[PDB]
Amino acid sequence: NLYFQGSGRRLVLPVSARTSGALRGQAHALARRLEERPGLRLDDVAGALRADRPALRHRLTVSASSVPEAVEALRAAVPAVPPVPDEPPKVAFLLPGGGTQYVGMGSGLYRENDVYRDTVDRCAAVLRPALGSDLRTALFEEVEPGSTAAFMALFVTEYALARTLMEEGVRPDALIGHSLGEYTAACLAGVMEIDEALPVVAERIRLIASSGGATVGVAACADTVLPLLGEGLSLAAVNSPVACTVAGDTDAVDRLEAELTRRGVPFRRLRMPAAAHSHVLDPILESFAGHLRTLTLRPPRIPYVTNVTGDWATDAQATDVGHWVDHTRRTVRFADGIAALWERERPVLVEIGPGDSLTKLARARLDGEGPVTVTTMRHAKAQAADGFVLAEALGRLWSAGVDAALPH
Ligand SMILES: *C(=O)[C@@H](Cc1ccccc1)C(=O)O
Repeated sequence: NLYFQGSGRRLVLPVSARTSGALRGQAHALARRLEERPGLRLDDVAGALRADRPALRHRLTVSASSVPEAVEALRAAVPAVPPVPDEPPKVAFLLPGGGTQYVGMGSGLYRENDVYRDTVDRCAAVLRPALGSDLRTALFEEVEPGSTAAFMALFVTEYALARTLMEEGVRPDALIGHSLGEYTAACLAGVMEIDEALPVVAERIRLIASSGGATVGVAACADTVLPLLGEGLSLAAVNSPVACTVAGDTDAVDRLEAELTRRGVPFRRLRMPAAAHSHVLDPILESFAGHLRTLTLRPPRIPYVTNVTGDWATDAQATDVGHWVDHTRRTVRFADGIAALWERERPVLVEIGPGDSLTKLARARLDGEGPVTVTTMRHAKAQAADGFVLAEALGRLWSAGVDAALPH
């Protein structure tokens, strides 16, 4: 059953106080009021909490589908974000690359949220010629791991999730993508049109996937890893002080893993037998440029940092075919890019996509500047409903000072 059900009963209850402090206090008060009043409907308490109390500096929220569920959450409630700053905070979207896609992702939002449903539906129809199948099959029923559809499923999930949040009035002041997430960022930023981008991203993935090679993620500083490379190897990404990835010919990768083992450096072979962001891709760069030439590229209407330089993208870069070729061939400078994003805006960091991979990289790179981070979709494995994870994200965004995030 993926028939539309609409919104369910799940609501977000906001609580604000003036002290760290009184916040805990009122959250218990509200719980005591709720169990001691069987007249009260979640319905009305949610409304009253918005209209009949000011939005103060110290905030928390709970999510609930019924009053006993809310009572228990309000008991356990502990403030999770710092008090709202005096100016409303900036919001950044972090768009993951491949590696956390799974069959079933967002199926709860597809059944509950009509913007999410329409965006997926629209992307599936656009993509049917390039893909050769209905994307919703890969999204919700079955997919070949590492296939073109599996990667397009992640792209559309990211885009549908971003549009859903913006429909709530959470619009990003800045964007950063990792690898494939940079295309999602470009579409959200106005650099590309999602309709033209869908088939081009699809053919991009085929051209990369069929170039062979291998990719190893290494849990170490890039400075530690650099001396061990290596003919036949490229530094594929620099992600955080304890994360980088190396790609190249399979034999060169095998050797690197042997020398990494001998020095006690932890690593993991990535599933995908591809070698994105490495010399292995040279034979297909010009053909891929041919596909890039069919896009209408425009300067970004929302600023974003590119992985190419680890800095804000210039209008000349965003609109240059050769820069996008570089984005595919060159190191993903995410750790730098996340520092550039932080220095300017100091924004709330909202991961748009399944899991928390960029959130962990941000925490490692931005230690100990204290970023507030928000996560938006569960790991494959997690037992929470998609609608709950999203209601929590929005409550948390409101608690941090993004007032428009609170629904209704
Ligand atoms: C990064 O996200 C990377 C993902 C990918 C796609 C196809 C084959 C290997 C790796 C990318 O899109 O450049």
